[PDB]
Amino acid sequence: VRAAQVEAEEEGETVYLTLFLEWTEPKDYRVQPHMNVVVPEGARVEAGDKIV
Amino acid sequence: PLLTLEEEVELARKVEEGMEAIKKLSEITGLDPDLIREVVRAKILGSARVRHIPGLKETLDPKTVEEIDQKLKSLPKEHKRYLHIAREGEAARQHLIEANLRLVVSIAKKY
DNA sequence: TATAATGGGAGCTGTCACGGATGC
Repeated sequence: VRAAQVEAEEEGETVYLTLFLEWTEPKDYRVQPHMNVVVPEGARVEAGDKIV
Repeated sequence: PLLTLEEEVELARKVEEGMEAIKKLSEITGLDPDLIREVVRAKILGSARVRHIPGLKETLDPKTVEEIDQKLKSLPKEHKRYLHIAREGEAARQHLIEANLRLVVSIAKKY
């Protein structure tokens, strides 16, 4: 996970960091022999696009 | 060599989808589906074999298959995509046949 | 028309002798 932007606020003897983060979470999908992938390597998808 | 369940299902599937694509390409171009199939088959196998087909209403020589292949290549992307589908289906057909050529022997030895 | 099946089987054994085309 990467910190795109970093806003800070001073308050008393501390800072409070409002971090604009960006990061990728994995999910696995098991393929069966009767199935076929419709997507290449490293290809981006959206909500509702067909993988297999 | 013989087909893995995956390789078999894949070649099968591609065949069915190329048949579908020839149907769709007939819908699009208004040409005869059999003529379409023979043209795709011509270019798949090569010029080594092109010959007159009895059901075809037209004599299938390199001149007219070049003409029809050209009028096929003159398609939009989402239509010419069906030409690529049919080509892949023909090649899957030849590979699946040649794969199962040994079943035939094992079956005819009993005849 | 739909479990799944995936490379075959004989062979035939005792002539003799040439000419003429093909390999170390």
